[PDB]
Amino acid sequence: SLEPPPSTFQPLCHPLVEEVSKEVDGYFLQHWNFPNEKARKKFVAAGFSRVTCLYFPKALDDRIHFACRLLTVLFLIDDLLEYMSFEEGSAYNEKLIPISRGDVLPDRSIPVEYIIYDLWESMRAHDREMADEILEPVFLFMRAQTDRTRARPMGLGGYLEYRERDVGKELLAALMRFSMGLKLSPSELQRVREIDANCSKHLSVVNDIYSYEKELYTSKTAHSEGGILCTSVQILAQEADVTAEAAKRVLFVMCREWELRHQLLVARLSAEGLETPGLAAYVEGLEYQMSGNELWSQTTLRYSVV
Amino acid sequence: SLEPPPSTFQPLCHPLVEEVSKEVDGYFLQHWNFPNEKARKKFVAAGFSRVTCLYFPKALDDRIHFACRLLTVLFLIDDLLEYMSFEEGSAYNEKLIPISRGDVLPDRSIPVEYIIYDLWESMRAHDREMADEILEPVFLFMRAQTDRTRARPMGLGGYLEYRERDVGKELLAALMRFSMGLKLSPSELQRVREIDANCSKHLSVVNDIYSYEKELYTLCTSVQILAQEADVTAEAAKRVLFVMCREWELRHQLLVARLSAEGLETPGLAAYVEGLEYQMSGNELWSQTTLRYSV
Amino acid sequence: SLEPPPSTFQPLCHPLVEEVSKEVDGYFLQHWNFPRKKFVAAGFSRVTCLYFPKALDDRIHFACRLLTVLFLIDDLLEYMSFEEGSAYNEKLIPISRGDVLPDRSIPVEYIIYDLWESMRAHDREMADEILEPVFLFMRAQTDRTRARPMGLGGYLEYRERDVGKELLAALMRFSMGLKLSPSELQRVREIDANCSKHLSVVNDIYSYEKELYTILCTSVQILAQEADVTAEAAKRVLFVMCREWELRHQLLVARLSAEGLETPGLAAYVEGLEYQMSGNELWSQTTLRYSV
Amino acid sequence: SLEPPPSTFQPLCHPLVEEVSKEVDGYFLQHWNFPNEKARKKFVAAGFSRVTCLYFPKALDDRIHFACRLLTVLFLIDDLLEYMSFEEGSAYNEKLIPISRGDVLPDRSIPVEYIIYDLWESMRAHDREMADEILEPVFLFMRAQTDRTRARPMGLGGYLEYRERDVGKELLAALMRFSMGLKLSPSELQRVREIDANCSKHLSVVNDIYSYEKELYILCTSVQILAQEADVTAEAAKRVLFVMCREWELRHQLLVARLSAEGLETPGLAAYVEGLEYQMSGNELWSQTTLRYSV
Ligand SMILES: [Mg+2]
Ligand SMILES: [Mg+2]
Ligand SMILES: [Mg+2]
Repeated sequence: SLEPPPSTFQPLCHPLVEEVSKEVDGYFLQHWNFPNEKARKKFVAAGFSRVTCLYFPKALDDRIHFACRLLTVLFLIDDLLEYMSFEEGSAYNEKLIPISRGDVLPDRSIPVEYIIYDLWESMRAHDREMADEILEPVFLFMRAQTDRTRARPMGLGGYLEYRERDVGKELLAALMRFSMGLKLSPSELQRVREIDANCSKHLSVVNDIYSYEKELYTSKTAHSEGGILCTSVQILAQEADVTAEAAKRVLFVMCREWELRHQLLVARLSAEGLETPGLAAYVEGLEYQMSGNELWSQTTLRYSVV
Repeated sequence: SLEPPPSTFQPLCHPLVEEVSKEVDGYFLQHWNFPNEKARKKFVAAGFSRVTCLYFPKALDDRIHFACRLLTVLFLIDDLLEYMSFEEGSAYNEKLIPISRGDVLPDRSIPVEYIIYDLWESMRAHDREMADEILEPVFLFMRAQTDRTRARPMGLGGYLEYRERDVGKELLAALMRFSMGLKLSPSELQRVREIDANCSKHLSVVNDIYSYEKELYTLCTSVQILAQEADVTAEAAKRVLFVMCREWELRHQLLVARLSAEGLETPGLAAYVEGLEYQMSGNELWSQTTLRYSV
Repeated sequence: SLEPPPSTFQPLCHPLVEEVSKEVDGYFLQHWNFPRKKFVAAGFSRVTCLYFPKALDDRIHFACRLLTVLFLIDDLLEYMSFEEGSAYNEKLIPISRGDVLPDRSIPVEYIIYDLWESMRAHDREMADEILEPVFLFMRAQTDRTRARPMGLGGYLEYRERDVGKELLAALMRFSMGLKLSPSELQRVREIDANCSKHLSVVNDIYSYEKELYTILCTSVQILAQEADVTAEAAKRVLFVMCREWELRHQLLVARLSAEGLETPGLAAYVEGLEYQMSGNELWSQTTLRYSV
Repeated sequence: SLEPPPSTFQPLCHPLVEEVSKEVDGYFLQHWNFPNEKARKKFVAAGFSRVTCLYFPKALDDRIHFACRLLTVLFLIDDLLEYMSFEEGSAYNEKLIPISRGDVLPDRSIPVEYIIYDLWESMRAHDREMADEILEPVFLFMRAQTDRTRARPMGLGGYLEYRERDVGKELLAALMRFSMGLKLSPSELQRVREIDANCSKHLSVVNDIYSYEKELYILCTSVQILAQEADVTAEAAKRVLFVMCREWELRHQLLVARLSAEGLETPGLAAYVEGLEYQMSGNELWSQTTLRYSV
């Protein structure tokens, strides 16, 4: 009942996905405290490093693991917060922020704390400038996750606006630039803000589409606010008074419109003499994120489960 | 350039459309007060009766003409109120209500008055109970033809909820019941509320999609609202809304099936909901081909 | 504790409240099925008198009766499916119209029947004018509303069309024998929406605490989240907003007169809505109906 | 007259306002290329250093002048960016960024460049770590100065949430911190995020209240939004919004007491939060007296 409408975007996968997914995953299964075997198995099932390689297929060969580690740990935390109140979730996230900047050593007895620490240390050690560029976008993401807006009345327009942060658009962009060693100037970024905003809705909604059942479930099982159902699928379903599945099919078509928009905005940037080689590398990178994201969402067992 | 997405519905026109169209067009040409032979021609090509037959293809052969005459005069009046101030238009349609009720005689020298009077008298003579039943729906609409809107911040959900209560669609719905001789019980009409709301939105959004081009010139339409909430062109919005409409057609069938899967469907209801199906496909063909949205 | 801001509206109470209250409350106690029950402690007849201080002396009992049964029926409904109740009320409508006879062994039925027969026997034409308003309300008390993202503007627009408030409006016209022409009943659309909104928000302000015993959908919660202030702070701001609607009421009135003349009826009606707003406020502040 | 509701807050002006205003105004009168005598009288009568001392009455005595200079050049530039295109404007501010950084040398023949350059060099000389601390907030403000406003459906909650994140207000908070010598850690800052959000909103709405008539000659303001949402006049809306501002004032006091009650109120934060309180009362006095809102 969810045949993806046609797209001109073809995703790519990083050639070293096999290797990277091996180390990363082993690492977490080794240091991350698992509730039980049933959890560590589902962990391996989600395929977090394959998402990373799907998202950043053109990443440099020695930087793709950094990306798989950060997204993995963020996913792991992402779920943890669902059983917490906005207040608890916020405190959990806030203690990790100083640790991410490396201003507070981690309680080595708490995996989430030293994992976060080592990871960011590893990245700064590899490339400080770019590493540091990911810090505030990650912090932006983290604070959106438990933001009070999560409960206030919100239509499609306002939701897409809040989702940009909660989906971590900026974090992914900076992660992509870091991983590809793609440096852009403070004026090259400004030139692509419409492109980034457009891409953020696409990532967000495609994810909302496939993660709806999972969220509907934790909605009825997790914490009252932590697992609050906040998604475009529910919003559009209610606004149009159709089923969630109908909403998915309409939202999917809308995503294609954002894809067209992406192509149009890029041609625009290219039309006016503004498309620099770095930007070309970037905008094409965003496309990979949108297609990679969709492909993973269509397959991962993280979205096909109880 | 706007290509409609696939649909299980298809437009249908009343069998006697040719016959009735001549009958009703003639009558108004004979009685309506067109300012010139130009407007007359324009009127003939507008074919208000052909549109009516497109919307009520299932109307009874001897009732369909009442429907074309009613919409024809309402439409002529609609177009007429355009060139009238709001205070003027209101008193204009307001004088026609007692006349429509038959409580007040018409000045046989003012055509709108005697045409309205005679039309309603003829409707009651055919089916008093059913004619009386569409009095208020017509009046609610006539009074709406002249009131304002008063702008306010409004999103997709708000706009759609507002169109679900569109009195114009309620009129079309009531007039169709009269045309088909469908005497629905309050109990029957209550169980058909979701379907009616669903249908009303589809007719309204399809209008929006095709009227956008026209309306845009110098405000409240699903096309502009969706484009700004999703930050896409109006044209992209039209394509998404079109798919949404196909979703409402699917909801329509699901709802009809659920009503039937229960001991709720009724002979009248079965005919009623199918009638709505044709109003939706009918309205889409009209929106796609009417001059009302041209240029 | 929550000081309502200054108001130029003074509520009044119907002269016969005491006489009407005994009769109607008595009549219901001597006929209604709700077994223990704080009925005579429940305004109902006294609340109706706060809303229609100027109802005709021989029609006030009709209003108290209509609202008492509607509110008791509304109280019942909470014990039945949205369809057991839907059918429940859907049965009463033909009885209400006089078409169907009442099962004389069923309280709600003969009371419904007797009541409407009385109203028609007193003022047939006007009694019929409110048949629909009541039907809208009854049908409206069992239906379900589909959840939707609702901001303050959406919520307020919704309350502008509150069927309960439209019922109070029509019933007031009936109770005061005010016969408005569709022309006049078109000249006050704004005054009515503004009044309905005022009645609704005042109820919201006072019912918030009890209601929180829970989803909600109240201006209090909606404004607190949009402005990110406590519910108590939202009540104050909403209360001022209410004083602004009171002010707008006086403006829409002064305007109407200055316009194509008020009318003796409209002058009466409009003063009536004012009593509903002020009356509704005093009632909201004192009813146990909002007690925790 | 509006008649502002009671407030436990009051406006205060920096003790050295006369001195600093004369000093700063003088500097710009000598260096800034004013088109004509009328532009010079307008500049002195607008008193930007005076406004600045009203916002940061608690600034350290030897730092208030930097704030006056920074806000003065920023607003002179602001008024200028309106007479040039988004591209001319963006290129204009983008050229000043590396210069404000001290990375590009100014062309001494162009006032705005050496004025900007010398200004940031002096700030760094006085407190380089703190001066470096306000670079981004200023650049974020500068870039926002030429940004294109997205017109979309927006209710009260949406508009306020949007104002909670105003870059101009973050600039004010950042500049105040520099002016008060308040070196607050990221952790201390995070503790007052609800206070900053609350404050930013108060500032924006009070501006909204007083700038409305001028805005009324894509109007995005709380006055129009609340007026349409509650269906009242703009004047009534201003009135309700003002009360809402006093509620945000009480909220500010409650958040400050919590901060202390949880043992999280350091000396700097106590100084900071009181600073914000004067930004609210100061902005209010300014909004009621500035010619920028005349007509
Ligand atoms: Mg999640
Ligand atoms: Mg999440
Ligand atoms: Mg999701």
